[PDB]
Amino acid sequence: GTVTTDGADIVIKTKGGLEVATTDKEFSFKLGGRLQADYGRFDGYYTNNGNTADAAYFRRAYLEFGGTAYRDWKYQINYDLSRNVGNDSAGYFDEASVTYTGFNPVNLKFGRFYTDFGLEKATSSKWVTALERNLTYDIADWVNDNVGTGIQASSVVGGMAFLSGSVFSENNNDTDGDSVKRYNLRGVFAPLHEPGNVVHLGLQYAYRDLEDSAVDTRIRPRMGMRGVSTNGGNDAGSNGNRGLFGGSSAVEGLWKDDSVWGLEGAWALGAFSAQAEYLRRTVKAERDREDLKASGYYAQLAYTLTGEPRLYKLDGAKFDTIKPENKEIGAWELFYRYDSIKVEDDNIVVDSATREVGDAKGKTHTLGVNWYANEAVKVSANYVKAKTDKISNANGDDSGDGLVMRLQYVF
Amino acid sequence: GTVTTDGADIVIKTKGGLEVATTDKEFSFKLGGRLQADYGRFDGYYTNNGNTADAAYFRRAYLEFGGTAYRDWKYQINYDLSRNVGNDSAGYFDEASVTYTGFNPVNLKFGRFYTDFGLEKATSSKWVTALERNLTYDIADWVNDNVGTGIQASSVVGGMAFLSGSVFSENNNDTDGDSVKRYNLRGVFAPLHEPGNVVHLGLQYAYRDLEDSAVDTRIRPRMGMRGVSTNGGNDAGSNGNRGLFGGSSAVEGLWKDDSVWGLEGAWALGAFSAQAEYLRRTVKAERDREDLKASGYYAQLAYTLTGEPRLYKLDGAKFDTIKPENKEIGAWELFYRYDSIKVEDDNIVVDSATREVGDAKGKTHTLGVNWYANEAVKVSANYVKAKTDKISNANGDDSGDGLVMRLQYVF
Amino acid sequence: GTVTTDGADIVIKTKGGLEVATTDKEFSFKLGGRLQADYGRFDGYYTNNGNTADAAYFRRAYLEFGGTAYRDWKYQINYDLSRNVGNDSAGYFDEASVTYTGFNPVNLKFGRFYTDFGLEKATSSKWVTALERNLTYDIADWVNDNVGTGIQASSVVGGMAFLSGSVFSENNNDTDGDSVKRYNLRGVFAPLHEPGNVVHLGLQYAYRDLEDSAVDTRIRPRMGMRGVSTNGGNDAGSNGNRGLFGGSSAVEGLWKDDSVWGLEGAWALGAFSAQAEYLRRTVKAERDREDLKASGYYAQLAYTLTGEPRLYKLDGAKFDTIKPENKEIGAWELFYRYDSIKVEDDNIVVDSATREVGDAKGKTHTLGVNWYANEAVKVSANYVKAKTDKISNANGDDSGDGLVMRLQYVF
Ligand SMILES: CCCCCCCCOCCOCCOCCOCCO
Ligand SMILES: CCCCCCCCOCCOCCOCCOCCO
Ligand SMILES: CCCCCCCCOCCOCCOCCOCCO
Ligand SMILES: CCCCCCCCOCCOCCOCCOCCO
Ligand SMILES: [Ca+2]
Ligand SMILES: [Ca+2]
Ligand SMILES: [Ca+2]
Ligand SMILES: [Cl-]
Repeated sequence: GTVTTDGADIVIKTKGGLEVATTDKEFSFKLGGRLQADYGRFDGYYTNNGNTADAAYFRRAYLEFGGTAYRDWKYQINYDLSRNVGNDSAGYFDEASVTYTGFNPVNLKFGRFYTDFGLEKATSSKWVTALERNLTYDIADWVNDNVGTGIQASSVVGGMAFLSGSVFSENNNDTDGDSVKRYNLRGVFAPLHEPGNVVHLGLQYAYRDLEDSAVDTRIRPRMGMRGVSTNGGNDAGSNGNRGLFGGSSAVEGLWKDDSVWGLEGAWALGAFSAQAEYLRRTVKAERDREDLKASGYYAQLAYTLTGEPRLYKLDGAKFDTIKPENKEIGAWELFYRYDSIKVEDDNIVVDSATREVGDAKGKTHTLGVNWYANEAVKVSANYVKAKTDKISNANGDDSGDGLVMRLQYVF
Repeated sequence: GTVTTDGADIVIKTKGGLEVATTDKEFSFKLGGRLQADYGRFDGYYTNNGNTADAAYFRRAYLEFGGTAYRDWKYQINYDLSRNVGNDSAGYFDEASVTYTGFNPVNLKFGRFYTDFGLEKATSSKWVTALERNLTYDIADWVNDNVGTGIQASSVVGGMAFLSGSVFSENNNDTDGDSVKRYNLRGVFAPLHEPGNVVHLGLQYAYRDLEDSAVDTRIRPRMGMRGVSTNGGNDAGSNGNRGLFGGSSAVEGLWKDDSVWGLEGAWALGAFSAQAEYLRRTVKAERDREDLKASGYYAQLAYTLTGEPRLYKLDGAKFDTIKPENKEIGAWELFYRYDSIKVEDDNIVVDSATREVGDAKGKTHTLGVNWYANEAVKVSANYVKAKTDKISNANGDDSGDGLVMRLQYVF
Repeated sequence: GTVTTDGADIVIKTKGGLEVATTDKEFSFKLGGRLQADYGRFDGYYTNNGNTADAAYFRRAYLEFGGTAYRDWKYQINYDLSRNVGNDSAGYFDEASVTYTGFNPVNLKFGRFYTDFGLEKATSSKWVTALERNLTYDIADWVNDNVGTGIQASSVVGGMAFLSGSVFSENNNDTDGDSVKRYNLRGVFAPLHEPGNVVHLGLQYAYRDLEDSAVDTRIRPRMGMRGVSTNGGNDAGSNGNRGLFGGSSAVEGLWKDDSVWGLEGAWALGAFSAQAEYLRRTVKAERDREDLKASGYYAQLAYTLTGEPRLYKLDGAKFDTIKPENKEIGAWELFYRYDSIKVEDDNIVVDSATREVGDAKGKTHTLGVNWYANEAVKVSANYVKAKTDKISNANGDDSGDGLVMRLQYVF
């Protein structure tokens, strides 16, 4: 039989998922998703006793529902079946947003989404080069999380720049049950913004007033290995070392406010790219207590051996996918990332078996390969070496090694 | 390329979601949903200390899958990603049902669905005029909840009336682990049943035998502000006052049975509509205990400034959507609702800090505006004023104010 | 309007769900699901006091997403909304897998799937003849569960046989946080493998090293009645007897290893089929403790009164659906299953109120009828009679009776 429509002409597409769209741009629907299956093995600092643990789990398992109605109104609902983002009271959302669009070039986004701070975070988790995002997000995780609901405005400006800003109602309350309000700004100058020709300078700022609020400020980096503690399958369990670098449990009235500044750069030329982000955080303490300070950076270099550039999008100021040219071979990509963090918490005044008085430091070397078999499937492996200072596992190790592999299917 | 089918002719449709159906009425599939993002601020009675709290949350985030097979067999599975209906044992279902239509005009529905009691409850939550349903459902929660599994028969009768009835296995057990069985009946005479031309008179009854059964009978109305306590994001937390009007926790053998009678009326002429429901509840006590009695009503006036009538459907005896006439400006609707409830629990014999001996009373005034931007998008604001008698917050407040806004997207 | 595509020609299908596929076999998407609504009533051994309990619940409520990309890469994501498989840490997955078929006839499967042990488990839960799978799986539930992540290879061999093997990272850890590794093998010789013409002989083996691991080894068969303890609705709650036949809670260091051997057969002559499985399990104990041993079998006879054979698939070595010949009548099927299990746990050295020293035994007789209304809808009733030895409920009953009905809708 035939397949017709009552309304405007429709075009349908499938690469394993589904797209249906009217040709007049008025209405559309997209059903997609991503599955990331990880297996990692790790030892030393990463585990409590320093022996090898493992983790087999889905890093992400999203079902993704998006569409357009009446040209200017869009929605996106991405739900994480692996339970690695969200919780069972707010919901396991990667995203639940509505966007208008009508004030083009200015876009207005409402709902649950990650606030815009950082190039690596802006980049789709399908296409982040490394298997895990950088260490600096571990020391300031509120700046670009989606743990709340808000409103964002964004615009490409003068065809060479991108600006975003939001107010976000966090799921942290003050003593009156009034939510902590988070403010974000991000501005990117990107005078070259094509795949294989990117020059990117970004500045970003986040602020929240913490007065009379109960907020968890414990900084507990996994140090580049997800499997020390993760949902989606299994992890190192009771032998996983997720060490406390500094900060406190959610006790009301410990802090005044929390501020983060970030500077970022990226340069892409053909198959080569370099990117780096630096951030500085200060949590101002209340009455007699000491401030919590944290800073860090990462630098990443990447090279597609098969020649294809990483996609770049000025709208969002973010990298994206690699589309393989050779349909049999696929695309092959090598990368290296260096990460370095420092946490200052002078509230820590006595030594322990795992924490020495002074600044906790962490650094990682990540070396990896991505095989893009095609636009649906990506197979990856990362070697990670961690080194810490003034923090260790219970065994006294200040270094650890890990190897993680991932099978990714997107539709 | 071409798009064809190997069965009967298919028609496809998208307005943000997806519909695929054979033109012989034999098979169909519909994927849709609804996202309701709320932000509320509220004080006085609504909070424990009387100060202003807020709540940013999804009221609902449904993914909706429905279809038809072999003409006469329908299914509908609606899942709440916002976690506001259901739980993590029974499932977060808005609906999971199978309908057989072969005995048309009689329909048979099986599974998890809300039992049919009340016009406002029968009305789709997409199209309920106010941001929250009326206070009388707070005093008789069980009469129209979906907290169980059952069988329902319903029919339009003589083109002028609607009847439904169900037996429902509640998720409440007696001492033998046998489920409380819930019985529902509803009958509506609607001699006029078209948009802008409605005369609706309804009677409804609900009964359950509670002998040796553990059932939560606590009546804890939110008093017209969802944000005092809700899933889907954040709420007033430890400062949210959800006051106990009466009733008891789930203990086996406190009660003999539970009966509810309801009367309802609705009238529409063009863009104006009025609707009202009254209910009376008695829970018969065992032993030397006193009965639990509750009664209440609401009345709602609504008017579409732009002239469009509310849709009305005789099948279900329910109001429905407003379709905007003007594609540029959309439709604008004003409404007022008055709610009034009374709870009599003579088991309460001593005063407490928030509850006086005697009948607890609550009334609200709700004033609101809906902008239907188009058939996908509705933006709303409600102002709510509450007044209680013999119940207060910890601050001794018996009045509260709230302002709540919603962005809704349906597909 | 028209419906077109910009890639290869597409065929779309709906029977309540959706399929979309390119005619060159390169890309496809399939959205489907299954809803199984059960109502059971049961007494005697099945309940703690021997009185009648009930259970109204969804046995399964899967949404099913599957597809193909670039010909050789397949995914399948099945999520259980009824909460009866998986958990809220690993996810409620029936399946989350990627299959590479490039090495055809050898298929490679990655992710979360049931390990391949047993004909009745290989059979889709849509088409399992009885409402609940056999008792032998209750005594060795790890051999074919999906509580972990792994890799499986499988192949039809020489047009007359099927072989599968896997390694599976279990969600059980040793003291180092290294997962218990499960190994499976299954081989089936099926020289006749067509509907109504089946001769099936299979051998299967499962092994896991449990050294220094914490694993729940409690054997707690429901004895043929799901309703004693289930998610998806309601169950017998505090009056549900799920008796402990033997084994221990997850204490690290109790066991050395766990081995299961299985033998199976199936025979089909037109509308008649017979199938049986036998298994034996030994959990070797550490240090001064006694081994846990379990063994059992089931035998099932099935006959389609209306004449249609059960489908059989050599790829997977499994039975499948019945496709009704009479559009009006549908298909009618009768079956009888006998199940018999024995659990030997010599660590039990003193009598209790519910358990006598010696081998715990259980046997069931299941008699049932299936009405396949059409290919989407199946209505079922099973009568179950249980008999136990050396184990009872608190009332002292060693026999129980149950009647369960199901409405199933598949799309
Ligand atoms: C101190 C300011 C805090 C404000 C935080 C608000 C976060 C709540 O976001 C929920 C979104 O719902 C808002 C509803 O308004 C929709 C308006 O849409 C109009 C589009 O043209
Ligand atoms: C000796 C009489 C025992 C029977 C007492 C039960 C009377 C009440 O019956 C209510 C049955 O509830 C039906 C619930 O079924 C819901 C599941 O729907 C799926 C149908 O297979
Ligand atoms: C192709 C990328 C790998 C990621 C796929 C996710 C599946 C994770 O499963 C973990 C595999 O565990 C197997 C480890 O077992 C160790 C012994 O292996 C012996 C195999 O004969
Ligand atoms: C034609 C197909 C070949 C079938 C061979 C399969 C044989 C394995 O079946 C497993 C069932 O074993 C049951 C053994 O239990 C013994 C029954 O004792 C009853 C004595 O009266
Ligand atoms: Ca029950
Ligand atoms: Ca709040
Ligand atoms: Ca592990
Ligand atoms: Cl879910």
